[PDB]
Amino acid sequence: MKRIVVPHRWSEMNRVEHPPLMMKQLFQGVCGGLRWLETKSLAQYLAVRAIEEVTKQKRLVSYDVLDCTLGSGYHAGAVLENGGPYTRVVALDCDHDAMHAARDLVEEFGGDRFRFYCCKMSEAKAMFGERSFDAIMIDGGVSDTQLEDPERGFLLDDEGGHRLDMRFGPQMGVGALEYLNTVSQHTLVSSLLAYGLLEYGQAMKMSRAITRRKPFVDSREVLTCIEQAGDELPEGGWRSQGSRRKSPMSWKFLTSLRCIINNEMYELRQGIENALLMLRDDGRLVVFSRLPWEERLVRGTVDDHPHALLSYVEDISIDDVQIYGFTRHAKMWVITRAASSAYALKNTTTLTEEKFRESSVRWLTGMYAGQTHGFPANNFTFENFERKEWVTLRRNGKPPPVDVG
Amino acid sequence: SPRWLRNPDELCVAALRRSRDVNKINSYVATYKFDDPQWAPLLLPEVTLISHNKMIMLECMSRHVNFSLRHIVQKGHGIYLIYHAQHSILQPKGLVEQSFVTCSFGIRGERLRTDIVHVGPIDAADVMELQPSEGHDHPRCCFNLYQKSDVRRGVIAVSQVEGYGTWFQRKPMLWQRSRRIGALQSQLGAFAYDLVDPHEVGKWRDCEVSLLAPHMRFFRNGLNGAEAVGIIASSQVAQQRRLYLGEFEAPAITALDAVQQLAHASALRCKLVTPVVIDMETLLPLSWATRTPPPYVPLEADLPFKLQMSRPTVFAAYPTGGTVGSPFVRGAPMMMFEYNMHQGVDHYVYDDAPSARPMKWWSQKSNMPYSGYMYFARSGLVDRFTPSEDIPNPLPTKVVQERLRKYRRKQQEGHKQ
Amino acid sequence: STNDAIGYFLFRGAAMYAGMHRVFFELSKQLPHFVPKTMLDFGAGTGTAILVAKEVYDPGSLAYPLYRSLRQTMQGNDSSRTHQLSELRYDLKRLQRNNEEKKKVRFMKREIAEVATAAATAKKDRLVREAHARYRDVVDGTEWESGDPLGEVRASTEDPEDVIDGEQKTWWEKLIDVENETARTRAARRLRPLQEVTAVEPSPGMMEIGTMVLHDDVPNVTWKRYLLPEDEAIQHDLVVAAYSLSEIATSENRRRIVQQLWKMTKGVLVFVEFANLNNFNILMEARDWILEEKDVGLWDWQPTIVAPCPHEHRCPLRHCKTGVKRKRMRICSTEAHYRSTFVEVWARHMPLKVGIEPISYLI
Amino acid sequence: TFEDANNMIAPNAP
Amino acid sequence: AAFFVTTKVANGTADLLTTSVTQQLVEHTESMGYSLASSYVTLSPDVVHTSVRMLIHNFTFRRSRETIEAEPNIPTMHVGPRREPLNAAESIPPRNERAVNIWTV
Amino acid sequence: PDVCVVQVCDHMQHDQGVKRHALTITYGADGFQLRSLIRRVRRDLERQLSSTYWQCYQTNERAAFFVTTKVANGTADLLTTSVTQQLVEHTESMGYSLASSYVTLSPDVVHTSVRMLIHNFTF
Amino acid sequence: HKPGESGLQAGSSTTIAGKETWSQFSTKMRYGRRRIRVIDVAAKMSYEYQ
Amino acid sequence: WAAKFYGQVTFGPRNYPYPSSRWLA
Ligand SMILES: C[S@+](CC[C@H](N)C(=O)[O-])C[C@H]1O[C@@H](n2cnc3c(N)ncnc32)[C@H](O)[C@@H]1O
Ligand SMILES: C[S@@+](CC[C@H](N)C(=O)[O-])C[C@H]1O[C@@H](n2cnc3c(N)ncnc32)[C@H](O)[C@@H]1O
Ligand code: SF4
Repeated sequence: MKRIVVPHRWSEMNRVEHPPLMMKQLFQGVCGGLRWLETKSLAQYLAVRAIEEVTKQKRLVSYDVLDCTLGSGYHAGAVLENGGPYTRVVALDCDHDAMHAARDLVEEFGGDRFRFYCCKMSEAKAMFGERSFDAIMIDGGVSDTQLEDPERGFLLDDEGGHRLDMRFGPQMGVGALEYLNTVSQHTLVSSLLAYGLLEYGQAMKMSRAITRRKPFVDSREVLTCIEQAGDELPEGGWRSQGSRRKSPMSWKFLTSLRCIINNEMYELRQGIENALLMLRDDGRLVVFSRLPWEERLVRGTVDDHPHALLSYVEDISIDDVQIYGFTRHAKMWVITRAASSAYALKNTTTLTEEKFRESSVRWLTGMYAGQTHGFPANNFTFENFERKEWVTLRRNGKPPPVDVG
Repeated sequence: SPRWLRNPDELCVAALRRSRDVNKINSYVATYKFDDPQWAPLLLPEVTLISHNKMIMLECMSRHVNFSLRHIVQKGHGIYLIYHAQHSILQPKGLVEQSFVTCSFGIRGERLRTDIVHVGPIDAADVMELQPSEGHDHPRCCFNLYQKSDVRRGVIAVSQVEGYGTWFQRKPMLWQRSRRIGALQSQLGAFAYDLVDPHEVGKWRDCEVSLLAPHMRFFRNGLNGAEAVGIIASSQVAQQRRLYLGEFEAPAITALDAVQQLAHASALRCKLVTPVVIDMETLLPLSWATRTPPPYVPLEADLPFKLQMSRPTVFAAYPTGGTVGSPFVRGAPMMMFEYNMHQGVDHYVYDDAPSARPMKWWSQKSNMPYSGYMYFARSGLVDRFTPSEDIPNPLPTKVVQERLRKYRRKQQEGHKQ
Repeated sequence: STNDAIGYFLFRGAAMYAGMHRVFFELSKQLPHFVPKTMLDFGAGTGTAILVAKEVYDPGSLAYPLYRSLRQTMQGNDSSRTHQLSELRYDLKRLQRNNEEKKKVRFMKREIAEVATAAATAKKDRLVREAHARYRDVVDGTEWESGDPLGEVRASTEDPEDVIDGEQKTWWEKLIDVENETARTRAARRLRPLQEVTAVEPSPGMMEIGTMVLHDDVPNVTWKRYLLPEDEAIQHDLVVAAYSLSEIATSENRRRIVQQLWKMTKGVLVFVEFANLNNFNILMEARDWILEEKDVGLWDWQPTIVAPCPHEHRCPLRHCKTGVKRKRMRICSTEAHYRSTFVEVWARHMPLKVGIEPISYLI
Repeated sequence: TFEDANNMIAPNAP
Repeated sequence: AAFFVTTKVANGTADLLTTSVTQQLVEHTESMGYSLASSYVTLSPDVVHTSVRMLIHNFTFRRSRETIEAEPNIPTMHVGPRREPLNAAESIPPRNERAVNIWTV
Repeated sequence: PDVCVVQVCDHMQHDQGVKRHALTITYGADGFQLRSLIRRVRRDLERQLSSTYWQCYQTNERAAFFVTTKVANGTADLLTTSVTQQLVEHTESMGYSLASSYVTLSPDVVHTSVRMLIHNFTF
Repeated sequence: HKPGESGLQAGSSTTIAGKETWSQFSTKMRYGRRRIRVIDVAAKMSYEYQ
Repeated sequence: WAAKFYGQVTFGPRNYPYPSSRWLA
């Protein structure tokens, strides 16, 4: 009658969980909208009818939410707690260790209200289809559970030195230490310039120092080189409350590298784009931004997408910044997928005379053309099925016999 | 028991409450931390075996209220510094319960002006309860702050301050200050550190006197002004339970205490208050203004400073103006003091050679930590005058229905599953 | 850059797809029993090699169906053969006229229940093709089961059909075996095709385009930015270098890279390049470099050429006498034919309804 | 320590 | 024989690790009925061109006279992210195949 | 434990002619109260020297640190013996008794960036 | 471009309010033409069958 | 049209005719 127990590691014994940020604001921004009001009215109608009184059994009423980034279940848990019985969440963290938090949510609430998959956010559209979720929430960046972990490499000041493998989930390849040991100076500079934090001269200086003081045995030596190239890293470690431009080149380089080895730019871009397709009409998408490039990308994507219109933006409360020590720049972008074309509304504020003239020139010159005659192009169509294609769907159910060929 | 040092991070005020009126968004209600015995002596009047003094707490409350409100003008700026503190008391007697704070941008779009109106009992005697369970020979006194209907209330004081919320200029605040403290430390040997008897200086105890007797000079028996060299000694502050200190600097209250003190001495010399030659008649301040011009260096405590005053003009059109800062009472005579204090060594130079620039580096300036003016009234004529002007006293169903509707739906659906 | 990668994929997308199909066709016919559980790409700019490998070794796991009537779909693999038989039974049902008398029932013998379970599984695999999205079931309004919200027990459940050896013909029997589909599904489950695949691409723009290209069809691909010399410790079933050796920089050691690629191969390493003089010299130098490994180590691991070279001596075309004067008699290339896309048709002043892709390859 | 530097002058009660 | 290693780490941390290793070594060898009779230590100069030092530390002992944890001999180093799910280690029999308890408690 | 091991490692350095050294005491087990030893050492060294030249605190459980930056030869000899006296007396008072003590040094006639004095106690 | 009309049927309306620029029309068409015509399954027989 | 790849050429073989940039136009 012996029990088999796997010994706990130091990380397993001393792990800490990410604190909740903007609980009430995120709940108002995610369980709120036309879909939410219609769900509540449907609940009213069903309650009124209830007072009046093999096939796939459907739910009478439910509000579906996707969590592209579930770390600790605090945000995924808020929508299930402050919500009601008519709520469901599907989580898609990229890190296998988030199942630890997912298990707590499943234990607390129903197993019929929660689901979890270990995947990156950009593949949500691949693992689902268009118009599948009423709400989507994206919280990129790193979780506090990973910062202190001596194995994850995010840990700073690290008396002794560790392996600087500061990457999100196994879906990425080389970590930061070997990335800095192998990358070229031009490649590092070009990769760093993609995030804006580090101006060309600073990127050149930092990449020169790295390339000149390779190879790096571990984090203490990497940090020694980063210290020499630029100023001392600021107090508070990764979360510095100072201004973006005045923050030291060492901190900006560390943040940029942490994004570089996780493809955060592409991941967030495709997450936003895929959300705007896999969301339902006038559904709601919320995305958290904490860096200037993230804010810039969100603003541009919402202003350019021909269905997305920014509902509002909420900053972080100073009380939360004080108690949990979040960056004071953390804001929340709630976006809504307009059922119709959003440009008719956006041109209300963004339309200049030069834009009007270049638009007329484009119409005159026929620049707005595409491709409809061509091998791959002739096989493409809009979302609604065609008359010729409903026939294909109805016909590929039973074929006829044939004698010759 | 004492906390004679207090970091600037901590304040004496509890969480403020913004007013819900659309036009009173700038209006906040402030509740002060009476519960803490640390702030209790600073936020409550001292009791003499009463003194009527207000600058001990009025200035502290206003300054810390502005410090709390700094965030809406700081904009993430490196440093925040307060100044231009004006106070005018409408009723010298009576303590304070709370205050109303209205904040604006002032003139510049880089500063934050405030307006504090203090509301509370206008008579501390009524709230006084002497010798409650004395036990030991020295009883511990307590005040009934929030009273239902036994206390008559009204405006007691009106003040205004403003903070600049700016950056840390390296030159005027790091390496010139670095040199000035060193020069003052070197100059420390020039002075004679003999205190003065507090009887002719207005204080009761010799532990709360910071004014060197050998370096107190008066012109025509103080009829044209006065000068005095003083030192806010950490030793004096530690075993004195009223005032505290910072890491290096001396707060405005412990800077203005010396001004009040030298004013009392000069008043004795000018025959404005009755000396001890019995009870002590410590003149009390009714309205006072204190400013700090740039660079806004603080008053270093451990190094000496020289205070300088103008001749007392006894008022039977004020020279300053009718706004906040001048007295809002009329009656018994008052005494006006313009004061400026210097903390530094302006006479030390080091001319290594003409070729270099000795003056751009080793030159310096005796800064003016606090300048301003004060109006005082004799302790015996506190009750002679009354406030002049009049100021007014600053004194959900649909959501419930919707929530109950939601709960109706939820509990109704719970059965079907 | 990313725009350069976009243009490269658009102009050279179809040609590279054609070349990879032309190579994998011969690979599948020559080694019919090979199935790459694990795959590696050296320089997978756009993931065309991944797309073709998925299409050949697992045609039934793609988002969209393949074109059945095309010769490119008739592969010699075991998994491809299983899927081909599964699809061919449909055409046989078409050939014959059956009763097709379904038995629709309602609530009120057990063979009906089990056949209904089989049809439900068939519908489950049907919706993946129809919606071009796996896991499409959950997004329905249907209730969720409380059994495996995290799917942990499904993944940690021991299969009772996979058993070690110790742990425990005639045309009619062959026909019955082929008619029975449960064995075919069990064989497919035993053969996990391309379950884990890693793609190496230092260029950020090409990596960014390849991730997008591959996410819809091949799930869970691990993207590495660089190929470390310490990475020899892991060998993959298939390792492909498609149009990469030629673009490896001259400062880097191509011999070292190729030796690492061979030493990290658990299988059928495939080099592919465009038919050119420089590319052919590179490929022949690589041929010699790997063939230098014949006289060292366990015999069961030494390299062999399965195609196109039938000899392991020096290339008689590389050492021909005519090739010294004539540039035509120097390259032992092969040809692929495809339907040129509108990008190529526009970039050329010709209609080119059939584009030609010459390639030199080595398996 | 700064507190150790002040403790020689006098102690503080926070 | 047995092995133990550390990486570049603060001197106090290295001293803690070595002191713990030796404390456990003595406790383990005494659990077998051996009392530590004698011991000694020696530190050699550092190698000519390198900072490598060699410390030879000897103990001599004289003879004086439930849950098990799964642990591989050679450990697996843990890079930042897990490459397999959390529950990948466990094997669980089919739910239908499961049977009822024969014992209690 | 019935047997405890105490490791006292003295790291000697010097730069630009100023010689410093740091003692690290570590216990094998956890049950020992080391704040008391730190207290005792502070009490016994405040008399012998100013705190400007030495500093002792607790790095963590069962480990103590004690630096001296600028110390004369005789004063360093005082500090070392006082610290060892207090260590042995505290450990023996806790209910133990010293059994063996043995030390080693790095010969290193050539310049060495660090010198190490490893002292071992068994209780 | 007025949303109601086609891209080649250039509208004759002169108003500004209910119109979207032609760059926006092109972006909308690119975001809208992202579907594949269904592949006939019964129409064409398998290569192995043939 | 060709010089826009200059920002893509790596630093090493970027100024091949002149092994320096300070003295470069
Ligand atoms: C231009 S092709 C990309 C497309 C790919 N060949 C295909 O057919 O799908 C070759 C790729 O090899 C990569 N590459 C070049 N040198 C490399 C090296 N030394 N190590 C790894 N990859 C390299 C480049 O990023 C380039 O995208
Ligand atoms: C800031 S934490 C979220 C914590 C928790 N959701 C909360 O707000 O309280 C972000 C988490 O998302 C994960 N993550 C980062 N990028 C991701 C991506 N591209 N796809 C899926 N998950 C990602 C990280 O592993 C990390 O644990
Ligand atoms: S490439 Fe052609 S000529 Fe050369 S070895 Fe292979 S088959 Fe022979």
